[PDB]
Amino acid sequence: PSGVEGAAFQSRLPHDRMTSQEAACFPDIISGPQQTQKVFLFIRNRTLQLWLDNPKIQLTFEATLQQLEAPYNSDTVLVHRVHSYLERHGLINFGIYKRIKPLPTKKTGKVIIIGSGVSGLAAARQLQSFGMDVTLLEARDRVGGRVATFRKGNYVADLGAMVVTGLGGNPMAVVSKQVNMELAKIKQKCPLYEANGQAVPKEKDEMVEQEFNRLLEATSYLSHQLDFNVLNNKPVSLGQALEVVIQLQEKHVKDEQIEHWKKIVKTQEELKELLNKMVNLKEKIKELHQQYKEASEVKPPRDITAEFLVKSKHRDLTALCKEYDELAETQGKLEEKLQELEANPPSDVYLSSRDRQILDWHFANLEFANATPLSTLSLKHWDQDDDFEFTGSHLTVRNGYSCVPVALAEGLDIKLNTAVRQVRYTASGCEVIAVNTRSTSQTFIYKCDAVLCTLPLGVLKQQPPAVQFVPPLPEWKTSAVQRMGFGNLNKVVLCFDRVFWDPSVNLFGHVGSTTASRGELFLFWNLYKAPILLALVAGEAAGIMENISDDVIVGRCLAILKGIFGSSAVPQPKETVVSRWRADPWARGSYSYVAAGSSGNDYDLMAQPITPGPSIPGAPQPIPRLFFAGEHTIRNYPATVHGALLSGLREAGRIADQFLGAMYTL
Amino acid sequence: RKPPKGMFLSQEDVEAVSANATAATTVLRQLDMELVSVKRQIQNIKQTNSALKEKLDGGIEPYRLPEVIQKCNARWTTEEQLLAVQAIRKYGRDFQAISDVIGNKSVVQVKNFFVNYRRRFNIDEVLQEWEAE
Amino acid sequence: ARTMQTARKSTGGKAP
Ligand SMILES: Cc1cc2nc3c(=O)[nH]c(=O)nc-3n(C[C@H](O)[C@H](O)[C@H](O)COP(=O)(O)OP(=O)(O)OC[C@H]3O[C@@H](n4cnc5c(N)ncnc54)[C@H](O)[C@@H]3O)c2cc1C
Repeated sequence: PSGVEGAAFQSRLPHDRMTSQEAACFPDIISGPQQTQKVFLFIRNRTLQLWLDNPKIQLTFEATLQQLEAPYNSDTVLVHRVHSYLERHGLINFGIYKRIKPLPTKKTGKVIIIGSGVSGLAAARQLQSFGMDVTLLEARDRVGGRVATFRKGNYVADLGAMVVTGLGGNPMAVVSKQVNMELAKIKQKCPLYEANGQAVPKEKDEMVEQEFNRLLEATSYLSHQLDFNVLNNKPVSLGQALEVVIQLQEKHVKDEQIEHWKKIVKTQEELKELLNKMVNLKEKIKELHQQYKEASEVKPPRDITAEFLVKSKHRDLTALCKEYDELAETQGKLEEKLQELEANPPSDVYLSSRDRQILDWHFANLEFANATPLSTLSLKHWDQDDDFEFTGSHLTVRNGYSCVPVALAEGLDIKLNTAVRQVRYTASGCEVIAVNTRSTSQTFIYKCDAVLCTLPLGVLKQQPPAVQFVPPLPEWKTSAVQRMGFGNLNKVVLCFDRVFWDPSVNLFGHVGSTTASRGELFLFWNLYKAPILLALVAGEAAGIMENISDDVIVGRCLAILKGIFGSSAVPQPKETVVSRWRADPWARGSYSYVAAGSSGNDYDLMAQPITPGPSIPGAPQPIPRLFFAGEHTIRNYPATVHGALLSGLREAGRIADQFLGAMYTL
Repeated sequence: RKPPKGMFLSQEDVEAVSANATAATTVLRQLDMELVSVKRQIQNIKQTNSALKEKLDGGIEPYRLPEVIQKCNARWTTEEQLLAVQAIRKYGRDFQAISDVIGNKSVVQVKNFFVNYRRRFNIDEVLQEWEAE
Repeated sequence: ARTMQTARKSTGGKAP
């Protein structure tokens, strides 16, 4: 899209309508006359445009109103409310801009941010930008969280986030104009290679893929038209519903085979009953011929009855010879109706062992995408966020993604090697208790008006807790934590001295032998400028290979690559790295998924702040104190970096509205 | 509204495979048995029919008789009149078969005999004696 | 979720 309407689209906003968030700050306008809405919407889209066209420098209200024209520049408070809503909620002046009016000299309010993943960093930058004292507590000795980036010599390779999923409407677009990121498009072509080491032939490839996507439509139709969402009091997972669909596709291969052969029997038995009428005229004729012959043995002259006997047996015998001739016709039809049906046999199988194993690779792809076995995914809801997909090519960050968290960390009080242990929030403030990860003994105490928690969902899930909430989190929050899924996927990075692969396909599949291994080393990535190949361990495999050495793992890697490229075209890798995200105690997993039994609404539960009870009984209701951000908190963009970043911006605007007040609602 | 084309997801079909654990593999092994039991039934009647098919070796062929071609004459020789009364006693009102027995007379010329010689050749009592039968 | 998919992006069940 283009113009001011493109700025609304690149801010994930409808250009022609007011969002629920805007109705909240501008209820005057949304209940007001359509013309003011159109005015409002224009200042909205125009200011977004202004910011978007130059995201490297702060967009002051002065600069905004300066470039507004009548009729719109005629109301300066509307333009001030709009610009301040936009700025408060991270739609403008987010990220890494040159601040025009340098930072307020003295700060207001103190925020503790747990974790410096991208969500934490995104809030900290906004909160500080808003004049608050923000400091971040980070258990690792680095920022980024699950944006991990291997670097050695000229080798770079992301073991966490790795792909910008398209720039259309993507906040990572703005960040990339603000930050050197080598964004390289990722080319669609992905050839699959069976366990033998040899291409799936275009023929199969395109049948299996299409049958896969038809199976997905089916599960969707099962869920949404047939309401097939509980079975034996448990919620149907996607993996289950795919089985029920395949089995009904196998029941139907047989159902149709059974009716086709039941058509051969219906005709092999009309032919039976007819070859019986015909065996019974060839003998009613065998004897009328005897009789006619004997009647002809009488030599003339014959009395008239003996003449009639010859004549009558003759008329009789040709009548039956018409009959037996009229049946060898009808015998000639049914005899051909049969290798009509015998020559058009219905489908023999639904899918062969070779088909299923390719259909497995598409399931390993859904298991990668959700970082979990399909048996855990919600059937109804696993893809509940598809409407929000960005447009455009996916991209890779050729200089390593870590380059982004690092850039975002610039300018910020970050305490590395500080492991939060207890979060204590009360009606009057919060204290966060943390230890130093090197010598646990060193104990730290941070007091603050509010804590922004960006702990990974897998951390929040630990039994027994890595982090104690005092007072404990209310049930509604802990249930959302226990309902929601936190998946797992891992990465094997292979560093060679030579490019032994197709240097112009970015990615290629490997088809696994068993269903049980469908995830193991199923996809390879050629993304980087040095000879680096990157392999994925998805599905149930991910959980398994964590208990297997690097060597056994890089072994199975080189095996695949040998089998696929030539035992001898595949050198030894000069460096190898295997991720283990479920074992990483600051992740405890990779990213979240809509578990069977969960919905996208659990994501919203996760983002609701906590309000502590009153200290003094009978005292007015507090202020909320415990805020949550992070990938697992953003329903419309889960499991991603951009979703994490967006959730940081969300909380920063929500905290600041709380503790700095929202002057832009009147 | 409808499934993808070719997927067979009736309402009824789904519970039949979900009603218990192996209700899937049960109903599909039911069908595998129904397939063999109809397959050998085919081969059974393919073999039965192959035996009847052999019994008809030769067709009629040794038992056919060549065509009497004679122009359908107008006048009734005493012989043909008597050929007729026997054909009527035998065939009742099959003016056709009567016409092939008496060879030289059209299926009409038959009809016209019935009424012309009605008195003389007692065709009522031939026709009623024909129905006893 | 499905939005994560780069290689061989699935399509069934997705609104076209
Ligand atoms: C293998 C893998 C590949 C991925 N690929 C992609 C991709 O291609 N594209 C994409 O868009 N997304 C991708 N993601 C997802 C993306 O990395 C995450 O969604 C996002 O980075 C998470 O950010 P966050 O700020 O919510 O949490 P995190 O980045 O995990 O940040 C949480 C922080 O909390 C810290 N912490 C944990 N426990 C404590 C504690 N007790 N005290 C203090 N600090 C603590 C952690 O060290 C961490 O720094 C991938 C994820 C994985 C695992």
